Amino acid sequence: MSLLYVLLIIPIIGIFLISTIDSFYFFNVSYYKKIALITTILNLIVSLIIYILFDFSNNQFQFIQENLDLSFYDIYLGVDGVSIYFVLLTTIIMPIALVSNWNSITNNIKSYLIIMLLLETLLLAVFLVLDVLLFYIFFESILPPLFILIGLFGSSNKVRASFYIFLYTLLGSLFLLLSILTMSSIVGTTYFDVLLKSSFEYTTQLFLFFGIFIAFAVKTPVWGLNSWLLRAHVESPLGGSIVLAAIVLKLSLYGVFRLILPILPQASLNLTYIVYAIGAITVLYASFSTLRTVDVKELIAYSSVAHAAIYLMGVFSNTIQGLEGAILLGLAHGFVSSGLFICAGGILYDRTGTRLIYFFRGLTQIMPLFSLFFFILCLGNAGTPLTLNFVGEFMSLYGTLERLPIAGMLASTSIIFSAAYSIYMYNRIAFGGSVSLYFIDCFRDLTKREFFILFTLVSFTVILGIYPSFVLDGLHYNISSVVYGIEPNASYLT
Amino acid sequence: MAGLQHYKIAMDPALVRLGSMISNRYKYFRWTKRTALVSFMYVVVVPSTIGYLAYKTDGLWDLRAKRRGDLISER
Amino acid sequence: NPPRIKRQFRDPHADWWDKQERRNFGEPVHEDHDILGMFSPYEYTWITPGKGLFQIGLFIASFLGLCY
Amino acid sequence: MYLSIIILPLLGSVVSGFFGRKVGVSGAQLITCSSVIITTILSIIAFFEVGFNNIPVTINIFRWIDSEWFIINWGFQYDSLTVSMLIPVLIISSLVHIYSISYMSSDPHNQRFFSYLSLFTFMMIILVTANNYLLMFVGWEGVGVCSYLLVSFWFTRIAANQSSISAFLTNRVGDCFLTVGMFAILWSLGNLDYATVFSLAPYINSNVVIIIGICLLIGAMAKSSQVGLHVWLPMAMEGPTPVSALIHAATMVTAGVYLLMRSSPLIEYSSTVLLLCLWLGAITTVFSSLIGLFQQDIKKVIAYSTMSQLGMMVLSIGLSSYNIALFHLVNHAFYKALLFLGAGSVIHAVADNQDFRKFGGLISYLPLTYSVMLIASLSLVAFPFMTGFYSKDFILESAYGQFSFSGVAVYIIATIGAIFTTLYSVKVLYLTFLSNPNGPRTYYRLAIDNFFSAQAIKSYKPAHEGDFFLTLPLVILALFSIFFGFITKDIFIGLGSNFFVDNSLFIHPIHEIMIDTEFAVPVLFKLLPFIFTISFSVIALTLSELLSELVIYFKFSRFGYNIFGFFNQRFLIEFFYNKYITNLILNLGGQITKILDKGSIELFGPYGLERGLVKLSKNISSLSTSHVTTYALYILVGFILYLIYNNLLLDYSYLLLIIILLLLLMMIGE
Amino acid sequence: PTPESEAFLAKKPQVPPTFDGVDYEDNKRLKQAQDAIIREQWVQVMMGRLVREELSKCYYREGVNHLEKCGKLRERYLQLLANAKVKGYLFEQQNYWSKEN
Ligand SMILES: CCCCCCCCCCC(CCCCCCCCCC)(CO[C@H]1O[C@@H](CO)[C@H](O[C@@H]2O[C@@H](CO)[C@H](O)[C@@H](O)[C@@H]2O)[C@@H](O)[C@@H]1O)CO[C@H]1O[C@@H](CO)[C@H](O[C@@H]2O[C@@H](CO)[C@H](O)[C@@H](O)[C@@H]2O)[C@@H](O)[C@H]1O
Ligand SMILES: CCCCCCCCCCCCCCCCCC(=O)OC[C@H](COP(=O)(O)OCCN)OC(=O)CCCCCCCCCCCCCCCCC
Repeated sequence: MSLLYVLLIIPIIGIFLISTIDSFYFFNVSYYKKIALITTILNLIVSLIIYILFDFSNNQFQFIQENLDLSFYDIYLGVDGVSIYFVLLTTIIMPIALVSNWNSITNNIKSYLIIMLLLETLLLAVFLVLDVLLFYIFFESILPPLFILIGLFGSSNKVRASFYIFLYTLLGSLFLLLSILTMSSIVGTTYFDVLLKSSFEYTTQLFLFFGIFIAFAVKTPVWGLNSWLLRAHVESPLGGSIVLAAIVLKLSLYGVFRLILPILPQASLNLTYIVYAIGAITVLYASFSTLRTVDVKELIAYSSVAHAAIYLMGVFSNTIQGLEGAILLGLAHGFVSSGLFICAGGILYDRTGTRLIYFFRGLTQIMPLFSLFFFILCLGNAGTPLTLNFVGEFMSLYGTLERLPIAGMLASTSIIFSAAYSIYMYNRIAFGGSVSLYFIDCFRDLTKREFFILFTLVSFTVILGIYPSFVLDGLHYNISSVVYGIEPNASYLT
Repeated sequence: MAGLQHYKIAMDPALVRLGSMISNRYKYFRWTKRTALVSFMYVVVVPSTIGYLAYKTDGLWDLRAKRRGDLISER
Repeated sequence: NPPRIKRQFRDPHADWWDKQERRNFGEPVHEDHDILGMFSPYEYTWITPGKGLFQIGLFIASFLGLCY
Repeated sequence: MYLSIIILPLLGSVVSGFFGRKVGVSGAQLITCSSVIITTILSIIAFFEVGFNNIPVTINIFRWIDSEWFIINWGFQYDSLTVSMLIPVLIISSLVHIYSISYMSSDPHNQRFFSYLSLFTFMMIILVTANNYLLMFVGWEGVGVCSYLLVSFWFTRIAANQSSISAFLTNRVGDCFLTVGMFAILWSLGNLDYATVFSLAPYINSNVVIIIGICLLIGAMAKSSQVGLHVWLPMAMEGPTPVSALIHAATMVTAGVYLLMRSSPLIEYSSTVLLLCLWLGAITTVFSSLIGLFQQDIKKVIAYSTMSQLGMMVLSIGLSSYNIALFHLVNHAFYKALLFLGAGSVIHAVADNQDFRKFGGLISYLPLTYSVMLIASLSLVAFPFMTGFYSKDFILESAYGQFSFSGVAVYIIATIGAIFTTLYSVKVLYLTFLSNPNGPRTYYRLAIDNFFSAQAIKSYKPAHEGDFFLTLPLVILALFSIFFGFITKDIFIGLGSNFFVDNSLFIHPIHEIMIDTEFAVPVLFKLLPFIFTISFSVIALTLSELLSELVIYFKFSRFGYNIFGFFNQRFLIEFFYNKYITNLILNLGGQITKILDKGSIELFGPYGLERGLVKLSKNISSLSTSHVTTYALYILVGFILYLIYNNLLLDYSYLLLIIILLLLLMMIGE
Repeated sequence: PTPESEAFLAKKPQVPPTFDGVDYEDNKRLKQAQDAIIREQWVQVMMGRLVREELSKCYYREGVNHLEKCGKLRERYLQLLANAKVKGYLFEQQNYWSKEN
């Protein structure tokens, strides 16, 4: 039983215990929440054990278990540098997501925990599978649990939201499936170790690129294909929102490393000016739009759109710096956007019952712990240094500028507007007068739970912001394998 | 109002009405001269302009280790 | 929609349910409420845009005349 | 010692801010002041250790960012320039911490205020001690965040909220240009560490240096309030007065000046950026000085006065002589920390009020407060044989020393700005101390004159001066504004001084103009600024309290009214900014949310499909009548269509068009 | 020369940095070839890191005289900056080239 298969098995045992413990003890709801939390903790503990044993400079997939009982659809698991940190981010985030809803579900708690635990197994399976069809099977398997999570525990407009996220993702994924099936037909197999060895013809690469890019653009999302995010990420329960923004957005980013950079390098090189136009447009249009967004979670949801454009531009830079920056920005956005949704969807929305920004003012006066963390998360969302958000933005933007300067400059302008919308929101909530006259009751400050799910998130971004080498050390050799090009005097040694 | 009891707010009817109008605004969009031009400016022209500049200047320069007597122009 | 005016043009000596933003509790609000209140870009009203550009040209011409 | 100068303000800021409950108000003041003073003393030693004996000290701790070619380390490097700028930074910070012991005595947030002041000092020290451009930019963003938190310190005030966003966003524009500039360094040189950029500077493409050089000048433009991005510094006067003195008048505004001075071994090889350095600095001198003459706020006049001194440094940078700019940056910092802190006494003296049109008397009520201004004022207007004389009255001479059209023209511009400099200098001095009492009688009511009968112990408020803590920095800064300029003029000017042979600053031999400055310049132009200074003072002093109505006659003409407002409205570079830049973006965001996101992209997307397909779905179902006779007809017609298509060898495109038509008609009701 | 450490024994490429003579069917040898491509590129680039490092110490040690004394160290970095860059194996794996063309 490989460590990687252990990762997928623990959350399934937790589901079993959650749904059977009543036959051994009316069981208290606190029991279910404790089973689910410990389950995610042991999954985090296993992912940390794997990371200690992980080797930073191996071109072999590590911790793979030999199957040799070949079938039509077999599940092979393996990990290298590009997948190791996405696996860690999934295992760190999900316990925080569980605590972020400890008190705010209050109904169908068994269903919420089983759905949350199942989502962990599926999302981890996405980052661990060593086959392109296996990748697709898990990328899509999460829609029905996502569809039912929003509908069971979402806000007032959760019906329109759940439909939007289901149908957008399916429609785009159906175009990715067509591209994937063409690959398996030509090659005979979708296993990574032998599909990357193959060489597709240019026009095949061109049509393979559109099919895959249409799906990755719905999931980034790119601007104009992002209606589903505006609805789903806001109407979802807080735990759903954290998982949706901090893990699910990353699948398309990790999928660019496994599905287009190795097999479609000519198409990627010849179409970067189209990816960059869409990437540049998304940086500006989203930034201007979130400046005028009045729902606090939708403002924070809309920020994810702007940052996802920056690491989408990085992965197509064909440079070592852009690709490392893209993973580091995708990781950084995972912590910071998780904290900002806890601040908005968890702290403000539980106190007031509303998310309109018009009703908030001067919260610093009564809530100095919320404002202290909120400001640090508003700095991190603005790409301020000593946050992992700056190291990722600077490396991602440097690659974008070097690959194509006109897009780099425009994507650079995000340094202004991210700051602009992040600080403007911060002032209309924490500063900007005395406590809002709409509040009749006074508000309490962060509970111990709220303090420690924020302190944990702001610790990860800051420590990684001062020493990003912890992550870059395990990306240097694997990131190198996805670069496409040669130097005049280093190529073809004899 | 929600599942978990919150504090008592002075829920202003005017602000509540404003936040509902925004959430429902998509149902009332119509194609007119104005709405067609704006939607054509943002979606087609400005993106196609950037795509033109990105396409035209892809590979035009390299800054790496450039010296005096050696240009930045690459094409 | 009410006529959209920056709330700074309200008077600060009126019976205001909220003095800081100079609004009664349930006043009808313009759909641009978010960018019409006190916390917002200040609307300077010393001169009108056409006349102001003329005055700047005088300084540039004077600056240009000094250089010549 | 070298690394203790780094962490000591940091530790002082962490304890005061995160444990203000534990140490209390006085505990915080004891730590921040002690940590800054101990740090300040060590810098004085470092000036001897590094500047005087010429030992640059390299300290590298651990790697920050390591990707292939980029190896950015948390490395610090002490040379002549960083210890030059560490002296005023630590000295005034020591004096501002001490000064704030009294100014904030009634503030209910003393621990937070002192925590911020020590964090800014830490961020300033990081900015100048770094040995690479990226780690420097951390302090660059660091002082910017500390500036934002100290402007918005009174966060319940809506107008100070707008100021901090102006401080944050205007500077962020500069950092975008600066970030792009480091990209161009990284792209061309592999890394952005100082010893690499300057080792390869004479050898890289001249066009590259222009691309490089322009970028950081725009970044330098934002953090030193140049005519383009200049609107944050006077708006940034909404914070407490020591913050205005420390961050917005003597230390951070000098970060843009520091960036060009450290980059001197690189920008020297680009006359295009250097020429842009000259005129840009020249422009902001008349721009700032003119506006300052027509400001009613004491702090707002001073803000315009800082912008002028920085503009002369930017001017001096264009003259290929960065040492004089370094000479003026240290010299300007002391006279300025003097002017503002003493000014803060004036606001503290009367009512927490700062409007000129209600100030008067106070010459005897605040004797010491008046005295420090006069020393500061003459140092600012470069009175002969004072601290500002050796710096301000050497930049102007250096400009004539370079015998060119650009050098002579900026002289005329700077002199006019220097002419208008003394007028607001006179306005500050006269309207607050040497004029008739324009404030209420409450300010001027001494117990010596019998006014009240019963409430004699109280209800006097005779505009008293400050305590020891308020006057000790005032006295100390006075000496620096008299003797420090003369004492150090040989280190920074000399004739062939070797204080920068460690290459910290770099001057190319072809760009040297200093020899002509001492000899070729004519005596008349050398003493010309003094002639205008000692003359135009008397007209300003005669235009008030002697004539006092020539100006109002000019004011109420139509020509004067338009000029007065234009200069009072700061050239209108904020009305077109607010309306044609800021609100343009706000309307662009409005259009995108309302027309596209909540608009066309929903209609030409999911919402349109939902509308149409429900319509299309309902019409097709209406053909399902359950009339068995009608169904038989449908089967026959489908039978006939299949026979036509296969028997007649129909083009497939005919079939698809027919289906599209059948959807079209079905899409139409009835 | 610096002795080869025990760590720099388990990761030495037993194969030359090339794809000529590699049977792409055989997985071990292709993977070794890709390993040799990347490691050579990284080895060549850390040369620039050490040269950059030395030039830094030279620059400070020489002060103003850096423009005249650190010349050899200047050029060596510039040559490395011109040539060394991790470009991956993927192009060379997929595209054969010959000098006798
Ligand atoms: C923030 C920057 C602040 C502003 C500073 C600008 C400072 C000046 C830089 C301008 C620059 C830097 C690239 C900028 C972006 C690169 C990275 C971006 C920033 C990285 C962070 C962009 O210059 C580009 O402009 C293009 C305009 O189309 C031209 O491309 C082409 O245009 C048409 C053919 O010329 C084609 O038909 C068209 O197909 C191409 O498109 C080219 O001129 C060039 O590629 C390079 O300018 C330099 O280019 C060279 C060749 O000209 C010039 O050398 C000259 O050549 C001989 C005949 O020329 C002269 O006899 C000789 O005397 C001299 O040797 C220079 O004199 C100078 O001009
Ligand atoms: C690695 C490959 C894995 C392949 C799949 C292996 C199995 C994965 C899980 C599939 C479904 C397992 C369901 C586990 C729960 C079953 C036990 C149970 O009865 O839970 C009941 C629970 C609460 O209901 P109850 O407590 O009885 O009522 C109380 C009312 N006060 O009620 C619930 O829990 C219902 C929870 C909501 C429904 C689940 C989430 C949506 C699932 C959509 C199903 C279709 C897609 C299946 C996808 C499988 C994973 C990809």
